[PDB]
Amino acid sequence: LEEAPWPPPEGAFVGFVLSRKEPMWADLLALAAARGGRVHRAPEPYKALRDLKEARGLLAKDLSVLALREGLGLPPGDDPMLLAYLLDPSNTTPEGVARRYGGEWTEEAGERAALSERLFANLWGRLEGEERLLWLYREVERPLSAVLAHMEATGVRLDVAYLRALSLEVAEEIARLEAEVFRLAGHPFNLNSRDQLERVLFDELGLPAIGKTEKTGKRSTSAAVLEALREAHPIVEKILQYRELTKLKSTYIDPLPDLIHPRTGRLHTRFNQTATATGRLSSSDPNLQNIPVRTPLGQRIRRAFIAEEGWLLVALDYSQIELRVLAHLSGDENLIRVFQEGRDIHTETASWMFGVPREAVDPLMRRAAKTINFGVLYGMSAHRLSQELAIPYEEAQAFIERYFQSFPKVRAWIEKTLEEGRRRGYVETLFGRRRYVPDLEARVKSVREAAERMAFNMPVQGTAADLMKLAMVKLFPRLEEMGARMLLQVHDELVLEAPKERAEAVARLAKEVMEGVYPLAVPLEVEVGIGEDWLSAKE
DNA sequence: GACCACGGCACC
DNA sequence: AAACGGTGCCGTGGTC
Ligand SMILES: Nc1nc2c(ncn2[C@H]2C[C@H](O)[C@@H](COP(=O)(O)NP(=O)(O)OP(=O)(O)O)O2)c(=O)[nH]1
Ligand SMILES: [Mg+2]
Ligand SMILES: [Mg+2]
Ligand SMILES: [Mn+2]
Ligand SMILES: [Mn+2]
Repeated sequence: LEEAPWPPPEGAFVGFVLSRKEPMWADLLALAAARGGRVHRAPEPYKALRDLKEARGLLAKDLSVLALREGLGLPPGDDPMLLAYLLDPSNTTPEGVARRYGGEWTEEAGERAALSERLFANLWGRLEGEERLLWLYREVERPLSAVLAHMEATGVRLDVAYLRALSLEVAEEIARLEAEVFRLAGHPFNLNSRDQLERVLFDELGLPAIGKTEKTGKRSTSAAVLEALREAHPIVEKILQYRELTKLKSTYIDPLPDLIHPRTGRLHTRFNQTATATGRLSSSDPNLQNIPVRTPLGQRIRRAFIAEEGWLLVALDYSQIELRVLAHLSGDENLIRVFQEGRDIHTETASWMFGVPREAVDPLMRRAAKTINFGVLYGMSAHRLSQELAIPYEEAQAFIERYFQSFPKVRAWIEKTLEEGRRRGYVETLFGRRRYVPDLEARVKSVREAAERMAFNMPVQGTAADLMKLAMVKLFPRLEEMGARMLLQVHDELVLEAPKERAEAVARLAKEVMEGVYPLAVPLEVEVGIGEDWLSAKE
């Protein structure tokens, strides 16, 4: 384009270069804009931010987050990435979008601004006529990007000193386990090397090899195969404990406290909006959507996430979300009655697993039951279900058969979805979000059936993500007016931060908004708790 | 230093 | 590991 003097006119498309992918940590190297056949390159990008009223262009949210970091209210506007992601959720990166819709993603702000303009015009034209996708764009994704920008810039408080001390305790427990392993193996070696561990367990020792690795065909040392040998040898027990502790230490305990931002004093993730095939968000740098919780040690890690002084965390989580969605999508009256009668299928399944009754189930049992219910639903095999549960193969067959028989209309909806998927090439959510699944007609059974599992899972998981996103859109302005903050989303859950004097009203308000986000043939129920830390707020 | 593949595993 | 789905990060082992 023709070079034009900064500032650009309103509504121009922006381009920007960051020193690193994380907006909260990045140095803004260059800033440019393009409109009306002109290009505008900023002489000093930081000062030039003040001239923009809106971040409109590729990766708009990132720039908006960096602006909020600098105290500037620069909301994100149109982003061609959001248009492409709605056209096809395999559009996940600017490189691929440009290579697909006519452009080149470079490292120069001016070119990124010019690309943003062309790509918007092209993708906008491609969506001309996709009424449902346009609705998702205007009413969910585009306003959501603003919500996520505020969440990313706000961050979450972390009890660093607590995690530092925990790192030292866990270290001593790791050393003891390592010593028991070396002594049992008769020599030292790198316990973190699965290749070296393979030799010890299966060659040196005579333990049988349950399974192989996918790509290289090596004897697997995964927990699933080692769990089979939890009695066939004692060193296996200690190795599983060693991995558990090193996993949590190396992934969470040690890195997280080193990511506190100097200006905010809090921990800042990134909520990626075009990263999944089903419409879910993802979290990275660091991923705060997979903080441990299953084990007592993992719960100790959760307690590190705390509220600012004078505030309280509010945790809200949808109940049996994808099962309620399946009720609406399929119409199985039996399944609708379950929820219109207040029954809990996770608890009910936990009863048959552990042979204990209703009131006896604790969270640990119910978690196990939750994996079973969704495992069976989305196509787990009797052989694997026999592996888990530790019941005979026939006993796993009967459970899967009774599971689907309890809700007869579910299996019928699956086939309608696949038929439509085969005919149409894609499956869609309740709101029309699409995922393309061409392999539904592949000639290799394994490939075809794998694609089938992906196909009929997407409308359920995708609808749940749609509902959550829409709830965040509706809830955010209500939180601001009450002086509350939205901190985290974990697919079917939100963590808010509210002043102590308002935490109660915020919790009630957020519960109502999430439950009424979009009435279905089944009621949506939300569980809510308040506490000083993430764990106590969710229990 | 920068990338990357792989096995492995944490979250919903 | 295996006919659950969706993610991202770890250390290892390797290349340039
Ligand atoms: N396929 C699959 N989906 C899963 C799994 N775990 C979770 N999901 C999906 C399906 C779940 O509906 C959704 C939310 O997960 P939660 O909040 O941890 N559990 P829920 O909402 O079911 O029940 P409650 O909140 O009353 O304990 O994530 C899994 O192992 N597999
Ligand atoms: Mg991988
Ligand atoms: Mg899986
Ligand atoms: Mn839930
Ligand atoms: Mn949840």
